[PDB]
This record gives sequence, C-alpha cells and structure tokens, in this order.
Amino acid sequence: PYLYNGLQHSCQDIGVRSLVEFREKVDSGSVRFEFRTPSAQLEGGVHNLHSYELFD
Amino acid sequence: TYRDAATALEHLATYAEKDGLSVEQLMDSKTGGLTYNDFLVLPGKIDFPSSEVVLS
Amino acid sequence: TYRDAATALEHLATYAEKDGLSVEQLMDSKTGGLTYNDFLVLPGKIDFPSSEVVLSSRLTKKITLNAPFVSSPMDTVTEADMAIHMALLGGIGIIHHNCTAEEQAEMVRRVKKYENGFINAPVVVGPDATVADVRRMKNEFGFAGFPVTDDGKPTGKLQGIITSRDIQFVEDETLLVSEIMTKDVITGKQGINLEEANQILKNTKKGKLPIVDEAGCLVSMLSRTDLMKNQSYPLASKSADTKQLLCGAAIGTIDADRQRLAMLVEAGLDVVVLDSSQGNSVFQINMIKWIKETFPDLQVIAGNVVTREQAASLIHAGADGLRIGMGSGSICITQEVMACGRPQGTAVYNVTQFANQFGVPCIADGGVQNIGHITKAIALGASTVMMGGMLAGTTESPGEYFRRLKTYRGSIDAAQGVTGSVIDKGSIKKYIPYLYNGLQHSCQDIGVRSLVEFREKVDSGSVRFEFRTPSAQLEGGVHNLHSYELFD
Amino acid sequence: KWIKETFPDLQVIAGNVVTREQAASLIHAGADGLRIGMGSGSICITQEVMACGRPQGT
Amino acid sequence: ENGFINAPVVVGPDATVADVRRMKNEFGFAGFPVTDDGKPTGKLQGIITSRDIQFVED
Amino acid sequence: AVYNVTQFANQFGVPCIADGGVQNIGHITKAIALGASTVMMGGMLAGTTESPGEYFRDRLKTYRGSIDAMAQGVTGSVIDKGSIKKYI
Ligand SMILES: Nc1ncnc2c1ncn2[C@@H]1O[C@H](COP(=O)(O)OP(=O)(O)OP(=O)(O)O)[C@@H](O)[C@H]1O
Ligand SMILES: Nc1nc2c(ncn2[C@@H]2O[C@H](COP(=O)(O)OP(=O)(O)O)[C@@H](O)[C@H]2O)c(=O)[nH]1
Ligand SMILES: Nc1nc2c(ncn2[C@@H]2O[C@H](COP(=O)(O)OP(=O)(O)O)[C@@H](O)[C@H]2O)c(=O)[nH]1
Ligand SMILES: Nc1nc2c(ncn2[C@@H]2O[C@H](COP(=O)(O)OP(=O)(O)O)[C@@H](O)[C@H]2O)c(=O)[nH]1
Ligand SMILES: Nc1nc2c(ncn2[C@@H]2O[C@H](COP(=O)(O)OP(=O)(O)O)[C@@H](O)[C@H]2O)c(=O)[nH]1
Ligand SMILES: Nc1nc2c(ncn2[C@@H]2O[C@H](COP(=O)(O)O)[C@@H](O)[C@H]2O)c(=O)[nH]1
Ligand SMILES: Nc1nc2c(ncn2[C@@H]2O[C@H](COP(=O)(O)O)[C@@H](O)[C@H]2O)c(=O)[nH]1
Repeated sequence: PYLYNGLQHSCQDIGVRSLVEFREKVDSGSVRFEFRTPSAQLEGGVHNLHSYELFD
Repeated sequence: TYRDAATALEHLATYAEKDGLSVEQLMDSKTGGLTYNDFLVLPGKIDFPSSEVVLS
Repeated sequence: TYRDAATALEHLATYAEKDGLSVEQLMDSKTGGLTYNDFLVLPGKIDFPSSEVVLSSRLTKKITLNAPFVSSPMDTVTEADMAIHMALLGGIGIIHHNCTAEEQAEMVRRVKKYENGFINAPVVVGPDATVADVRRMKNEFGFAGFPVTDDGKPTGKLQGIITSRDIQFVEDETLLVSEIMTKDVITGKQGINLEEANQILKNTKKGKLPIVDEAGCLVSMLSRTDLMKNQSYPLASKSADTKQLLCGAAIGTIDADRQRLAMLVEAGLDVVVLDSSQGNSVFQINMIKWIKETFPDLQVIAGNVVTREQAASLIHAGADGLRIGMGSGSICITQEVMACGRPQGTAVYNVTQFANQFGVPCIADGGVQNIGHITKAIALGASTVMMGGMLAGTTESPGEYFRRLKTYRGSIDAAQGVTGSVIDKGSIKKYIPYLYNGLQHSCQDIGVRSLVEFREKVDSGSVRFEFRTPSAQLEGGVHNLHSYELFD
Repeated sequence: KWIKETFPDLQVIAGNVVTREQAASLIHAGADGLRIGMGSGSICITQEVMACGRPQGT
Repeated sequence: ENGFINAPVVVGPDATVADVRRMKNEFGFAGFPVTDDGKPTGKLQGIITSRDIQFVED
Repeated sequence: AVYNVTQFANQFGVPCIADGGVQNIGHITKAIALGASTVMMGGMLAGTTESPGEYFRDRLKTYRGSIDAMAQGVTGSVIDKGSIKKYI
C-alpha cells in the first residue's frame, strides 16, 4: 500500500490521472524529462548532513 | 519595462518546444546507454487529488 | 618572431567569440541537466574595491532587500529569533507553519514588534499593579518600560512611567506602581512626526517618549533602543513607513490556511510564501487569485516550481515571486520517491529566463551550502537564495543542541523528506556578514559592481562560464592532502 | 607599467590568470610572463567560495 | 567588579567626543568623570557617559 | 596520589587541589571523597566560549610542557562546549 500510494502521488506531481494516461502523455511528448548529471543525483537524495534516520 | 502577467501563458507560445526533453530526445543512443538514476520526470499541472489516480 | 605586446588587445578581435561560454551555450538541454557544482564563472576585470559592491536584491515585485539571503520556512531554521536577525542583517526570514495558526501569528508578531518607530498600543500598566506584577511582565515581554495609565488600557490617561531602574533594587515586591513610578513624564504631543519626536527623545537622554493627545491619553511611544538598533544595523530590512522589520511566513494551500493567512496578515505579515513541493496546482492558483483581491497589499511568493510552464501558470495567477527547487534540498528525497524533480541549476536558469521577463523575482531554493552556490544561483537568474541546512545549527535557529549538533528535518516526523542533524555554526550576526562580504569579493572577481549589473552582464554574454568535469571539481576544492582544518 | 620603467632590468611575472582576455590585458601592460591558475591548487577553495575559477588544463 | 573604584579612568575637559569613543573601545566602559587636569585626583568638573555621546554626530 | 597526599596534608589544614584527570562530575566527587579540597579542570573547560583562542576539522579548539608552549606534553584539540555561565 505504501508503494501504491507513493505511485499515486508521483502521478499527481506529473499531472496524469492514470498509468494508461501516463503512457499516452509520454508518447505524445506532453510529459518531459531531464538528463541526470552525477552531481544532480546527489541533490535529489540526501546530502550535506551528519546523519539521517520513509514509512512507519 | 516588464511583460504583463496576463500574457504569461500567451508568451509560452513564443518558445520552440516545451521545457525539458521528450522521451525520444532523452533515449537516442548516439547522443546514451542510461538507467533510472540518470534522469528525472518533470512535473506538470495538478488538478485532482492523489486518491483519484488509477494504477490499473 | 613574436607579436608586439602593443597589439595584444587589438589581437583579441581576431577570435570569433569571447573565451568561455555564454550562459546560453552553458544551459542548452540537448548538448545537459547540470547543477551548481558542474560549472564555474570565469573572472573578468577588477577596477573597484570589494566594499563598493551593492547586493540589493528583489524578493518580490515590490520588496527589495540589501542582501539576497532568505532563511527557509522549516521548524529547525526559522522562527521569530531567526526572522528578526535575518531582517536586521539585510535579508528576511520565512517563519515555518509547522505549528498552530495562533502560534505562527505570534511569531510574526514578535518579529514585527522587535523594532519600531512609533510603538502602537504599547504595553501599559494600571496604578494598582505591584512591583511583583511589573517583574512578571518583564519576564513575559522582554522589556520593562511601561507607561502607567489610569484604567490600565493603552489609550487611558497617562499618569506616569515605570522602567527597569525604578524596580531594580526595590526590596518590597508588594509596593504599588503608583508609589515608585515617575509621574512627571516627558512626552511628545500627538501629530508630531518621527524625525521631530526622535529629537525630543534624544534631548532628554531618557529611555522612552510616550505620545499623548490633548486629553492626556496615550496613543504611542518611542524607545531609545530602537534608535540604537537602527545605528547598529544600517542594512536592516524594514518598512520605510513603520520602521518595523519585514517578516515572512509560509502557509499551505488548503481551506484552513485562508483563515491562517488572515491572522498572519493581522499580525503585520509583509510577504507570504505558498509552501508546496509541486506548486502548479489548481489549489494554489485559486489561493493566489484569492490573496490578490482579499489582501492586495500582501506580496505572494508561489512555489515550488522547476519548469517554464509551471512559472507561466503561477505568474498568470498573479504571483509576485517564485520559489524555485524540487528535491535539490539537503535531506530531501522527492526525486527518489516521486521520480519527479530537476537539477537545480537548470531549474533556476529556465524559470528565471522566463520569470524575469515579467519582472517576477525568483528565490533559488535548495542545494545551497556555500558562497559559491549563492553566486552561481544568481548568475543563472535567481534574485535571492533560500538557505535551510546552512542556517540550521546556528544560535538563532530554533532548537536545542545535543554524537555540537541540532536535529534537522517534511518527513513523517514533521514521506518526501528525512530527519537528520547538522553541526553547530555560531550566531548569524557573524555568519551572514561573512556570506555578504564573500559575495562582494566574488562579484569583484567577476567584474560586476552590483547584482543588478551581474544580471545584465550575464544576459548580454559578457560574463562567461565553463562546464565542470568531475575531475575539475576536485581541483576547485581541497585535494592531495593528509588533513585540512573559512571564518573565525 | 610602474615596474617596467622604474626597474627596467627586472623581469615581471603577472597573475594569476585563467582566460584569454585576462592574458591580453596583462601582456598589454608589459608582462614578461604569466602565472596560470585559479583554484586548481592543493588546499585552495576560491572556486567553492568565489564560484570563480577554471579547470587547469583548459 | 568593584565596590569603590580606586583611581577611576577620568578625562580632561580638552578631550573630544572622538577621544571618549576611543577610550570606550580600549577600556570597555564609557562612564568618565571629568577632572580639571585630566588626572584621577583632579578637581571634579562633570561626568560623561554612553548616553552623552551616543547620538552626537560632531 | 590524592588520597596519600591529602591524608597527610589535611592534618596540617593545607587544602589540596586535585589536578588532572577530571572530565565529568563523577571524577569531581571521587577526587573530593579521597581528600581533595578543590579540583582543577583543564580539558573540561577548554572549548568553552570564555576559554581563549579561536574556533576552527572532520567545532574544535587547539589544546596545550608541550614543545609548542615551550617534551612532556602534546598539542591537541577539544570540542566546543558553550559558555560556562551554564556549564559551571
Ligand atoms: N520619558 C521619560 N520621562 C520622564 N522620566 C522618565 C522617562 N523615561 C524614563 N524615565 C525615568 O528615568 C528612569 C529610567 O530612565 P530609562 O527608562 O531611560 O532607563 P532604563 O529604561 O532603566 O534602561 P537602563 O536599563 O539602561 O537603565 C526611571 O526612573 C524612569 O522613571
Ligand atoms: N524611533 C525610531 N526612529 C528610526 C528608526 N529607524 C530609523 N529611524 C529614523 O529614520 C531616520 C532615517 O533613518 P535612516 O538610517 O537614514 O534610514 P532607515 O534606517 O531605513 O529608516 C532617522 O532620523 C532615524 O532616527 C527606528 O527604528 N525607530
Ligand atoms: N517598552 C516597550 N517596548 C516595546 C514594546 N513593543 C515593542 N517594543 C520594543 O522592545 C524594545 C525594548 O527595548 P528597551 O526599551 O531597551 O527595553 P526596556 O528598557 O525594558 O523598555 C524596543 O525596541 C521597543 O521598540 C512595548 O509595548 N513596550
Ligand atoms: N558597590 C558595590 N557594593 C557591593 C558589591 N557587592 C556587595 N555589595 C554590597 O555589600 C553588601 C552585602 O552584599 P551581599 O548580598 O551580602 O553579598 P557580598 O557582599 O558579595 O558577600 C550589600 O550592601 C551590597 O550592596 C559590589 O560589587 N559593588
Ligand atoms: N566606568 C568605569 N568602570 C570601571 C572602571 N574600572 C572598573 N570598572 C568596572 O566596570 C564596570 C562598568 O560598568 P558599566 O555599567 O559598564 O558602566 P558604563 O558602561 O561605563 O556605563 C563596573 O563594574 C565597574 O566597577 C573605571 O575605571 N571606570
Ligand atoms: N522534496 C522536499 N523538499 C523539501 C522538504 N523540506 C524542505 N524542502 C526544501 O528544501 C529547502 C532547503 O534545502 P537546503 O537549503 O537544506 O539544501 C527548503 O527551503 C525547501 O524548498 C521536503 O520534505 N521534501
Ligand atoms: N585560490 C587560492 N589559490 C592559492 C592559495 N594559495 C596558493 N594558491 C595557489 O596554489 C598553488 C599551489 O597549489 P599546489 O601546487 O599545491 O596544487 C600556488 O602556487 C598558488 O598559485 C589560496 O589561498 N587560494
């Protein structure tokens, strides 16, 4: 249920109401992407912290 | 002088293509050989709750 | 044979374009997806000192700061203490909303009341109160200068004034205020303007100057220490009319936060930030339209956004500023959890290239840990930069120290984030001037006399950049050393 | 300029520079040599602190 | 911390505001009795303190 | 050392400082329990705001008969501790 709910929120952030709509919006060029430089992958996660302790 | 906020959406037209990459532009092999951590999906417009998303 | 040195500058002409890259050449996405550490700004020509650099920066269409520094709305960074000092030192703080609406408005209230010109509705006391009561009020409010009114109300008849030195060494805490208060109080007649009332205050060398009307009723008061706070902080961010420090606050976009905003507005809020991981939503658009016509004098910063299309939407809604960043923040996982986000450098450039055309300043939010990131964020189009982890661990940030570290947190505790810890950093009364001075020197190295000139020289192709290979990032920092031990 | 006409027999190395435009300026001033590098040094942080510098090879 | 400040730091009437500000930075306090000869045991002519020089522009 | 010096010194009303090896409250109690009249603190109080010097690896302050001071000692570093107005 956590992965399920998580995928729902991510589809919302992208602006698609369903995975079927997700597939159509990608093939039509509506959904957009960005290449990931090794430095941006560090930003996307945790960085610049002494320690860090998802669900439950 | 600046542009009128009323024209913000009208002004999006003056740009060649949408911000970001289409999936085609992201996956051509000659420009290549990437995995999940090498790209992000850009966000769109939200006009529905996350509980409304179908994952069929 | 060689060329004559006389022709060195003439020979620069024979080259197609200037050494390095323009910002356009640096940010095309097809050749892509880069962040602050992937590029440098090339130096220019220095013909001025670093003290000459102006760092005036637009926070919204109407608000300008003397420094482009904005403390982030997180319950481990920005409450009243942080917001007050960020404002005094040339920036502004955005108070967090991880608290009830009454608690957040009180925090705003304490920021707006820290420094005044005319203290409106000053805390008063009745003649029946005791020394024990006046001591309790000092512990609650932080000051002890209380005009004494006949009915105990701010607008009652002025009977006297009591201050720290009137109760300092009083042994009997049961005495009445009326017995030890100073009754012959020097005042100024209402209608007197600020410059005139400041002069009366100065000449008496007294702490306060209550303002009274013709009936003898209190209306406002002046404090000698507000004249001191001004002299100590000549760059403070404060309203020109009221002389109070500018204060900001974050809210959600659900129904309950419409009443929340009203209570913040009541408390004197100057700018509101719409706190959202993905701001281009119908819920936030409606909020922006509703704030422009319900509190038109309030400046609205929408966000977060990372794309040109998002910016167009929220600008068209009437946004006065944009907050840029999605997942680039320290202790932020939206990109791992939602697969959705953007490299911060690329987000700033492509939003600000669009937003600046409409005169909508943008906050570069997330991923900032040092002076170089600030410089680069502005170089790409940002007008200010938001700081979270950098300022967490300072003395002004809210919390208690404890493997010196402070716990740092939008996680399940507050999942699109994590809980963590940052190191102690001392007071921002030293740290902010350091970033300020540091940005001045970097503007000198680049050859720009101001951030406004910085923005023009980038867009014209004057300022140049260079792509950063993973190997050059190691050169730019420390390398090839056994150990290494900034400021202080 | 002041060293070339006050101690003409003294050789002057100017720097540091990392761009063609910088070099042209200091050569036009009469430099006899150029010192190249900004932030590429061991224990050097100008690039982190000033955001300004350049990869050394380039 | 004192009870009776033995030999308190004094100032002469010839000293200026600029001088009293320098002394505040050196010694850390601005409460100066003013003596006719500038010596601690001179005749008392007055006293000057933080509030007497705080907002003086000359 | 504390016990055997103080067992003799206290008989003459000569208070003794228990000097060295103190890092927490428990050492202070034990020092006094064995005969000491006061306790001297070095590393404990280094790294506080009132202690002299400046901060700077891996909030630390350099500490310390060391060759630098002048070898019967070493040079080191201690952690920041805040003000003794709370610590004492
Ligand atoms: N505006 C005033 N008119 C007349 N008497 C005043 C006025 N303000 C203060 N006093 C009197 O002067 C003394 C306090 O002056 P002030 O209020 O200027 O000192 P404070 O407020 O005690 O600050 P500090 O802590 O530096 O003394 C008290 O005895 C008070 O009654
Ligand atoms: N009572 C009071 N007067 C102030 C305050 N701040 C500025 N002033 C007055 O406003 C005038 C100009 O102040 P200035 O330093 O030039 O600019 P400002 O700090 O932005 O207001 C001066 O006469 C000040 O006495 C304040 O906080 N309280
Ligand atoms: N006395 C008083 N000060 C206030 C009030 N509201 C805000 N302040 C501010 O709190 C500060 C008080 O400083 P100070 O006068 O030195 O404290 P006090 O001597 O005990 O009154 C001033 O900057 C005031 O502008 C109020 O209602 N009463
Ligand atoms: N002027 C001045 N008087 C003091 C000082 N310390 C104590 N006194 C006075 O000496 C008397 C006794 O003070 P007390 O409370 O017993 O503390 P103690 O004197 O320090 O032991 C009181 O009248 C105090 O006001 C001081 O440092 N300066
Ligand atoms: N004013 C003054 N204070 C002294 C002197 N020597 C020691 N002190 C101590 O310094 C402190 C100064 O008090 P403070 O309230 O700072 O006075 P001010 O700043 O000069 O108004 C007091 O505890 C004094 O006993 C001196 O020579 N002049
Ligand atoms: N994706 C995500 N971003 C957050 C969260 N909390 C704060 N942020 C962003 O991260 C910024 C601070 O990041 P920092 O400056 O520490 O790198 C904040 O100003 C805010 O924009 C969260 O829970 N999830
Ligand atoms: N940015 C910067 N460069 C320095 C500093 N000190 C020395 N350098 C440069 O670094 C060079 C030595 O670097 P190394 O050869 O150890 O890699 C020096 O010759 C000088 O050019 C400094 O404090 N800041």
